[PDB]
Amino acid sequence: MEYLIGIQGPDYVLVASDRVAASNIVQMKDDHDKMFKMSEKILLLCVGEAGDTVQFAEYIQKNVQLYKMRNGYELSPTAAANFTRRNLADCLRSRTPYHVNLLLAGYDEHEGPALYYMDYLAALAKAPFAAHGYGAFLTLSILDRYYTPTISRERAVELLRKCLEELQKRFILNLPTFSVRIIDKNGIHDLDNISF
Amino acid sequence: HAGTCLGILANDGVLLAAERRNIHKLLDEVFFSEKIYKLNEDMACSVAGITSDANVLTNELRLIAQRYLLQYQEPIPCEQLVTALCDIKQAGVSLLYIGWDKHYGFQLYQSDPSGNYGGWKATCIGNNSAAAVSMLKQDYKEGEMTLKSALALAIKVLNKTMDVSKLSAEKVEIATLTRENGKTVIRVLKQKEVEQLIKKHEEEEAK
Amino acid sequence: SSIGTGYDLSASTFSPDGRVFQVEYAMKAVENSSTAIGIRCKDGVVFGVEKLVLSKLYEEGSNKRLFNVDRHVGMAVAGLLADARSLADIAREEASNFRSNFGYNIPLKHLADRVAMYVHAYTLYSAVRPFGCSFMLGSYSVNDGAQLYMIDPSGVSYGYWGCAIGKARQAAKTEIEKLQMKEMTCRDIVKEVAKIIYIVHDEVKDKAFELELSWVGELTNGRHEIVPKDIREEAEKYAKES
Amino acid sequence: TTIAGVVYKDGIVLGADTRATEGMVVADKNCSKIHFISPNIYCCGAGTAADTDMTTQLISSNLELHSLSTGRLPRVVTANRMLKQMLFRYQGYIGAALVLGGVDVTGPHLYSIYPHGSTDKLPYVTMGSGSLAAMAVFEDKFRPDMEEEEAKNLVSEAIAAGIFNDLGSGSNIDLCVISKNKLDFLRPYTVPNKKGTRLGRYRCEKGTTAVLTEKITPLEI
Amino acid sequence: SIMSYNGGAVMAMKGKNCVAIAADRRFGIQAQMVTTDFQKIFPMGDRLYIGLAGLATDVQTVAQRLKFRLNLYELKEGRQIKPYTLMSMVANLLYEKRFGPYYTEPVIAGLDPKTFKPFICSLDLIGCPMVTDDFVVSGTCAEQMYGMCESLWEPNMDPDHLFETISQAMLNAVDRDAVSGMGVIVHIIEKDKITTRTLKARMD
Amino acid sequence: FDRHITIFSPEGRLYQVEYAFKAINQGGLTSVAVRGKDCAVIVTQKKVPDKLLDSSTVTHLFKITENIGCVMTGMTADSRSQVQRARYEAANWKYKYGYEIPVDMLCKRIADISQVYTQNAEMRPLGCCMILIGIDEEQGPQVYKCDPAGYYCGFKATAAGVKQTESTSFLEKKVKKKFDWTFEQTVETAITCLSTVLSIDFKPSEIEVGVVTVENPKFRILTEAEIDAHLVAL
Amino acid sequence: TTIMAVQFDGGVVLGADSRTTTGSYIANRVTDKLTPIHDRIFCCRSGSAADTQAVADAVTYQLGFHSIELNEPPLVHTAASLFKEMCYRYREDLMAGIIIAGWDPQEGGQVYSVPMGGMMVRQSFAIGGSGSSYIYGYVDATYREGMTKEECLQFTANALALAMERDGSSGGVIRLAAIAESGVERQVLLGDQIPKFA
Amino acid sequence: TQNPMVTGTSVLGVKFEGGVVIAADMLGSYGSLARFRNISRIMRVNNSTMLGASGDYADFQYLKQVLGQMVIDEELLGDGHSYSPRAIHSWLTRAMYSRRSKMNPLWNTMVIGGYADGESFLGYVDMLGVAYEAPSLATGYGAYLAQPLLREVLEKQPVLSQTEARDLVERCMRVLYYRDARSYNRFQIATVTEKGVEIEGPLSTE
Amino acid sequence: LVQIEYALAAVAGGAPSVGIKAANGVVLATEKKQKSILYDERSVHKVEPITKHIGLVYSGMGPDYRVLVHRARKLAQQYYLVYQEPIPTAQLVQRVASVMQEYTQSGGVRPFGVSLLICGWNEGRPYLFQSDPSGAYFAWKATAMGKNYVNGKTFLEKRYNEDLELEDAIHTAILTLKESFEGQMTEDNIEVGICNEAGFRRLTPTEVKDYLAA
Repeated sequence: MEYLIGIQGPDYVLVASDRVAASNIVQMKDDHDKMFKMSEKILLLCVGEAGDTVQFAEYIQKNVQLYKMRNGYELSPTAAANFTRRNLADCLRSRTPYHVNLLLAGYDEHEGPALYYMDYLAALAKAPFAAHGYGAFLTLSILDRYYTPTISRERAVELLRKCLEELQKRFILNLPTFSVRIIDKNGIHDLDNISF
Repeated sequence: HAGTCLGILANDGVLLAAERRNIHKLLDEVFFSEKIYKLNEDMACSVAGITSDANVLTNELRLIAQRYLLQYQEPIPCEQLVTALCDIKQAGVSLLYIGWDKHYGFQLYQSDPSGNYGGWKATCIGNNSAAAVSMLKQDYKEGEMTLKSALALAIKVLNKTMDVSKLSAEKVEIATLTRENGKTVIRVLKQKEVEQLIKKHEEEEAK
Repeated sequence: SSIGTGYDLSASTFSPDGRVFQVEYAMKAVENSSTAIGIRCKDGVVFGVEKLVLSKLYEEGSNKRLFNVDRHVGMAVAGLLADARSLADIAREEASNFRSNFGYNIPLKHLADRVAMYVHAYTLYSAVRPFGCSFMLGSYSVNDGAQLYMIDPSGVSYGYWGCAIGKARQAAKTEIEKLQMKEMTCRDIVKEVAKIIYIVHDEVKDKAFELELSWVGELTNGRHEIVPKDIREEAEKYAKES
Repeated sequence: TTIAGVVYKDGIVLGADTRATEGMVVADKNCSKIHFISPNIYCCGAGTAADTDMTTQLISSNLELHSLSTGRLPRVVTANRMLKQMLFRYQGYIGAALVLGGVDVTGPHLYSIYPHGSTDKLPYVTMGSGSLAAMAVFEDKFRPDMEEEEAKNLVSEAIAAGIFNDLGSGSNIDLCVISKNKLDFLRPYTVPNKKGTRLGRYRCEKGTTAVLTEKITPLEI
Repeated sequence: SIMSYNGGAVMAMKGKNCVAIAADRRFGIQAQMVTTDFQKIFPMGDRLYIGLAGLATDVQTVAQRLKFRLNLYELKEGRQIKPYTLMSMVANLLYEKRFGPYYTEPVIAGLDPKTFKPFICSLDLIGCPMVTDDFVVSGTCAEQMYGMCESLWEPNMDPDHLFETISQAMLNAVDRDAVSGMGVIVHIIEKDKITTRTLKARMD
Repeated sequence: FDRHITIFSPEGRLYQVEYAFKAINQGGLTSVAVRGKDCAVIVTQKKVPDKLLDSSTVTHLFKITENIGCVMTGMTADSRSQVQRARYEAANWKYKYGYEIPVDMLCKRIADISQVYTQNAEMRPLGCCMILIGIDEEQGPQVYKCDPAGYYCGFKATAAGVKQTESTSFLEKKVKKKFDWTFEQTVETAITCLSTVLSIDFKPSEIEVGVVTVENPKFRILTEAEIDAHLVAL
Repeated sequence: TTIMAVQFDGGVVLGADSRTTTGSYIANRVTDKLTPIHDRIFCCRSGSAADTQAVADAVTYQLGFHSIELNEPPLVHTAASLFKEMCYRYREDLMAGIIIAGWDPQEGGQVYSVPMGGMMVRQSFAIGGSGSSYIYGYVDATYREGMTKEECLQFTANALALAMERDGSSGGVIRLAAIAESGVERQVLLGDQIPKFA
Repeated sequence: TQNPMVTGTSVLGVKFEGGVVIAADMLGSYGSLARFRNISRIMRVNNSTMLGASGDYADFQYLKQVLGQMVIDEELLGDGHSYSPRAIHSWLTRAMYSRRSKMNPLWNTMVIGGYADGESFLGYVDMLGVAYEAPSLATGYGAYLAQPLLREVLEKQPVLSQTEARDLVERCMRVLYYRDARSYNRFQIATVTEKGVEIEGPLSTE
Repeated sequence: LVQIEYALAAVAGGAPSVGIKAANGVVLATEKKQKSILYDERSVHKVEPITKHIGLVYSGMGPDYRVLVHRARKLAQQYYLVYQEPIPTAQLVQRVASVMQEYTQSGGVRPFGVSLLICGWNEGRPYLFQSDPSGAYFAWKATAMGKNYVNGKTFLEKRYNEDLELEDAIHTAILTLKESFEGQMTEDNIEVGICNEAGFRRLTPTEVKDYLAA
């Protein structure tokens, strides 16, 4: 399984994801970005089955980019979460559902920063911190231990690295490299890759 | 030309001012939504047409205002609701639209029957519109307008366009749309508050 | 005389005295075509058609004016022949869908109503014209006996003892009334059906013609067949001598 | 569920219990199982609970459209044949088990309607899970052409024989008496089983539950 | 049991001239807490609430389809909805997708806006209405609060006495359920005010 | 262009519907119906225009159900088409509702079909009118009539065709002095009505009579010798 | 179920039991499995109690509309052919075994058996239902050729009573019907009026 | 048919000098029950083609009215063209193959006999559209119990007379009555010649 | 808008119908004359029920009314299947006038030659609307259609006073049909329907004869 994590602070929505994509026993790509940018200030971290991720997240990326073109202003992160939740929910009763586990993360000029969670059944939940994959089972309790709601963005990188070192020590899959990027009020920056 | 609804934009609210027209005496004075049709929690409208084709145009705007809210869980911005009907009318009545959204603040629009809209600071549609469009262009401080100063302008330009000797205090339907404590309030003003603006005009204009 | 108003451009339009002209104009193509007759006897139904030949190049058997619509029913048409071949193909499909649903040969009182309500159905709409063909239908069975119905382009379907359709339908009917056919047998009327054709044929105007004959009756076990080359030649000799 | 019906020479007496179960635990103690169709035709209901409700309501609207258009009181054979031609079309995929009964101009008629669309016109039927317990009373104590109060005592004894013997039945007995003249919809007819009066006193005092936060929103009058 | 995929524990209880609806706060995948602030009680009027348990993605779908159908109702009719009618509006929303259902079992609780009579209801997953005078429950821990509410419900309760009765029934039922809990939220709907209290619970 | 389709006149008239009533008078025939206290009779002219007609195939009386009778007056091809809907709609009532259709609801079914011809411009009205007779279960005998317009009123006695107006004045006059009828001597009222206005009364094999009674509800067309009994006594 | 139809010279004789079960419980014990399709044509229903009612009510509609158009009493072969085309088109979704017996003026008394699968064959006597298997030897032995109307009634009533005694799915009372030119004569045998063979 | 209800059994067939004789027993089995004992499983298609079928007798009664109406439809238009025995066989191959492709087969197995234009035709059609022509055919357990008796005579004597192939069929019917549980005492042989199709009466084995 | 103006000519040629909204009720009175004594007076009905609480009468063409009385009964039961409440009278007229508008809109179909008067009762408050062939609909206190409706609406305006009860509205409705009757109205020549808290019902002809004694 592939790994997602998000840490919301007072003004930043720090997210990370692995850079590995795997077939059966080999792994095929060593630098695979699983993060899709939708606006200047929101992302969408999508994992799940083969194929359904790049078909759903590209569908949500261009329909939210279509909202910016028709209107000039971009969607809020809350409305982009409910737009993502709306499409994933009403297709799971159709003949072609999607098996994508999402982690949406954006900043808003009025409402502030926001991290969103949904499973493959499209149950949207706003969380201060969330994670996906089998590696979520290890790393949520480092986050349940050391997360204050007012954590600085430099103490959130070191909180992120404690979670990723737990995957190096305890998790059975080789997840050596991670893409890390921050979503403060100035947009989507890109922190240096945490690798081991 | 049937209605006489007019919009006025202010710094802290927009207001529609429609007149209740009753042709025959045996028409029932309806106690329902008469002239100012509320579209969702932060936007209202008014039509220049008969109250049967009003119920087609407003209950189509309310489908668009709730297919948006079902899809994004946010209230619709007060230009996309104007635009989506103007796309439907592009494929036969003129409207006004008052509302508030977080993008461009207090808004006022005017949909042509051809399918064209425009943002107005104050305008009129319906009976004797150009008689009162010209009267608004005389006296409207385009930016220095308070709500009550806009509200006194409404019953000023309605006393020179409708009726005889009382400004039809029980037949004029001012609704104001304000911001208060985060939510959005739409106040169809009551008959006691609508009568006193006639009283505060007939005293101030005679003196 | 003429009318310039459009009360005769559609069959979905009544005239201001209550006539549908496009139906009444459709039975002018029937009233101008050559004569087809049919006489019912005590033991069957005989048809006979004055078949005009229009070119010596046409083979004997072209423009078959006697159809078989089921293995017990015949059909003798008048009028616009291209429309008659379409009402032959409807009468065959109606007779075929009856056996596919009810499992026996279709009665002739009921076949000539399914077809007559197909002809009527085109006399109602502005998109289709009425048929330019009256026609007859004759059958024989142990149950129903001998029956002969005619269908007009209006869609009315009556049952006849003797019938005539075509431009000499008036002169043919007064010859059929000379017959007292309720006592005569089926072979004796093939002599008479062929006799009436040679009488009503105006050899001055119409150049030349073949004679088509077909019975249906108890002498061929109730199936509709073309009269053979021997019995048609004798009836063409008894007529041309008369 | 225990629903029943009988014919009493002047009409139809319909009976039903009130226990609605969700699994093997009692959901509603005062359920209503006798449904309206027309002012002279009611219909008890067993089987799937929603497939009984939304079907008899559909028949009660399709037969009001028949009633207003004909301008006369509907017939029970119409309500039979609307039901059996609908349940057959869904091939038993809607579990409607019905004790349709009513009084029309032809007289008293009572039908049992099975979910696959088979119907059966009897002088006495029972359906439901307690149906076998209630035919014990009708095969023993039914005689043709009874009186009104004699038939009500028969149907109430039949539903009570389903209350005290079926686990998915109980808590009250609903009756419905239809005649040519009247209609007695007797909703608390017999209460065989009541809740016992409690001996202890377990009332939550004020201030027991601690609260984290409390937001109070006053509403306009 | 797909309705135990996310847990859920929603309960309504009728009092005198007031109702009370209560639910838990947990959002969980099969046995894994995700959030502790998941909304299961939705405002459907001035004093009329619905509560949804079951599969948590239909907690959010049915609450938005209904708010879609409620806002069209409240503007076309020109009045607030009667609580007996919202019951049938949910009962047509759930039965329309019968063959393949919304995996939720909603309970509604509100006041009749012209009479202020208390009304509570419960619905099956395919839309079977159920009007009780005492209480209705729904959720993974259904039998646990069936037993707490024929022990504590007395008729004709005061609003401060109703609040203790529904909260002491929610707390002791979700503590005997593994997948329901993480805090309880309680709404007391009265004639003149709505008091929303979330209360101290065991966080598993 | 408001005379070639069924749209309104500036005075508010449908001209094709009015022209369709003139199509009923083109048949040259006339039908008379009358209701008794326990019976219902219909009487037509049976014109045999050709000597080669099988007269058993020329009729205007039709069984619609086992106990609902009909008589069609007007365009003969339109008449057989409107029987076929009454044949269908009366047997479709029995399959959907489990009881015999009333004469109330069969005229209202046929007239609602006929209204659609008077509103869609893509089809003409049928130029023929239907008179349905039958015994109700609770109201006794019924004699109703549809028209090309779509009116389905109920009658004590009615008429149709070329002598419609003249036969009405004969039926109005007898329905004012007495109760218009009694039992199956009501047949004598209708045969005099068609013989007074047409002024022939030549033979007893030139009419066609059908009856429904309370004691026998089924529609039975009277034979020639059965109808000679009422005419020898007339 | 045990149904039976026997042809004589002048008409037919019908017969059925009156028991409809749901497995091993008797839901109805006074059922009427002889349904009138037309005035002189019946069917005997056997098999699925919902399929046979929904087929027979459709053929009563299809034959009733066919008969008023033709203005003749319809053929019994025509009635069974409607059952054939109904049972054959939907035999992937029916369990309806029908035997059709009646009278028509063209060929007298006729018995047609349409079993499951919807073939149609004219038999001199037809037997059907789950209890028909118990009396094949009885009805093949004592069937004379040319029995009277009263003799076919006792031959039907003995043969049904023998199968009701052996089949659990059969039982109840015997419903007999005789269809001839004169009309339909229906009698119901209950109690000691039913034959007992010891 | 997705499940056959009233089945037939082995239909023979053998071509001789100037015609084809096929035979079948007069019996429909409702699953090891001799239920209908007077049914004909051999069809006269037209004057030069005959047809017998095993398998479901209800599906065969459907083919008697589809192929039966199709023969009448060619006789109405009177053009002189009838269907050849190869035409019915090639039509019926397309009918049976189209029904397996809808996964709704006709549960039959036909033997198309025929004599036209101075050739005997004998064609097999299965329920899968499997079609061929052979000097001898036998469906069902006749493919095991009688097709060895037909192929042995047709190797030593490749051309039979009419009486040689008639007694050969009746030798094969008697083996089928002895050794096929679904078989029956009464059968019928039908024969096409230059004269036409002649179905014989209820012949009995002895 | 040409056929719509001409359909109103078919309404204004139709028989008079009068509707008056009282304090606690609505009355719908109309003209049901017969051309001859041969017509059964009680066979067809002009005042006609929709729900238990809604009835409607017409002026104009007879058969076009039955299309609208068959759709208004469907639209009242399509409401009742969904919401399980009797349909508001305001909401019924919005759906009926949408049907009447739907035939003006589509081509090749003439409009209805029918105006409707639609009574009703909801929430303890009476309702009386009028739907035109254009699809327009108006709420009325009292109005009239048919022959001499201009004289009818002026007659109603002099004799209307909103404090009148339902029994006082049946008199002023028959007095409005009295002015343009041209004959002698019996219990059969008119049809009255009243709508109150108990629901809609058309009056039996023996009940009308008590009101004709005034």
